[PDB]
Amino acid sequence: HVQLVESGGGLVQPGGSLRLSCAASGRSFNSYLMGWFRQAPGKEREFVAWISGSPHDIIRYRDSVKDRFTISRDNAKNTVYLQMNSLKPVDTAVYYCAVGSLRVGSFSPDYWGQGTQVTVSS
Amino acid sequence: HVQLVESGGGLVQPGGSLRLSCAASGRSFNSYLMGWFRQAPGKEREFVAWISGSPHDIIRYRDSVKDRFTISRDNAKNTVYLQMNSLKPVDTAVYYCAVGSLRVGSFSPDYWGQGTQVTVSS
Amino acid sequence: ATRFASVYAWNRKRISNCVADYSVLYNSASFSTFKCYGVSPTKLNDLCF
Amino acid sequence: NNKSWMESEFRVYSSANNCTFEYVSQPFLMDLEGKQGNFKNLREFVFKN
Repeated sequence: HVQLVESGGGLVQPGGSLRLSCAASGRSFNSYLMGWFRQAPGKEREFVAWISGSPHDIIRYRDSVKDRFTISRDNAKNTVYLQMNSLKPVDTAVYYCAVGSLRVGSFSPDYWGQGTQVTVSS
Repeated sequence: HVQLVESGGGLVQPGGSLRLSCAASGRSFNSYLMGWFRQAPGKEREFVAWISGSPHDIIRYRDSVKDRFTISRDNAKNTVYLQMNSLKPVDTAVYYCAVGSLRVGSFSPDYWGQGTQVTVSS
Repeated sequence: ATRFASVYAWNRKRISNCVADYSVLYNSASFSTFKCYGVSPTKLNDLCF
Repeated sequence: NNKSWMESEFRVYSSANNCTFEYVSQPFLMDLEGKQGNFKNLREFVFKN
């Protein structure tokens, strides 16, 4: 079986940085894409960012968060990293770590974790 | 010294869900009833729900929180888990966890924690 | 290919169970365009897909 | 139809879809002969997954 475990949640100020990391175990994910999704309470879970485990790592971000919530990963440890930078109150949400495969050139999540609450408030 | 510690609070916009947890330590709670109470700012504290740790789980809820709030407990960890579903702004309040006895068939709190804030707003 | 389909009807061929080697044509510079977007034109081949 | 014994009714599967790969590997031949007498060949196979 495959499990995803999050860590690093909490609350950060607007403009203060943070980092959320989710480790993936069970199998290998070198043919997968390590990614994150966020769900602002009361809304629909929105994409955040995903990164591939390849020699030419491909990275996608979410419009509202592009270039702010940097994403990276590890192939040996099979973990996904999300470095959140210079946040605003609008960034409050529950962040989930997604493990998926590249189907038709679109990140297709296959396995999901339990999530973690990352809040931004003044 | 019996101590209760809460966790799982935060901000959740209407329509979301949350999981509040409280851990009890100090003595065995097999013959204790474990429940939750909430108190909104500017309003008196109100009973939310309680559940029994006996092999037959006796469970109760307040009239307003029927079919929307769920309460459960684990005697192995002496922990109580409370599920918020279909939260509305009226649910904004500080939630506390209570350990009590069954006196005259009524849940009588004996030990209280510190409480956690659960805010419901966009 | 002796025949090429139109752009609206692009012909697709699936490649599986083989070894992909194209350095013979890459170094000849016989193509007017060799655009590799977000990937090295040669190092992409040094991996199992 | 053409001549001699032949196989003409391939009734194994109605349709093949979502193909992943195919081989045309060389013989287990064998042929379409219908001789009689004792069973003159013994073939043993072990399939593991």
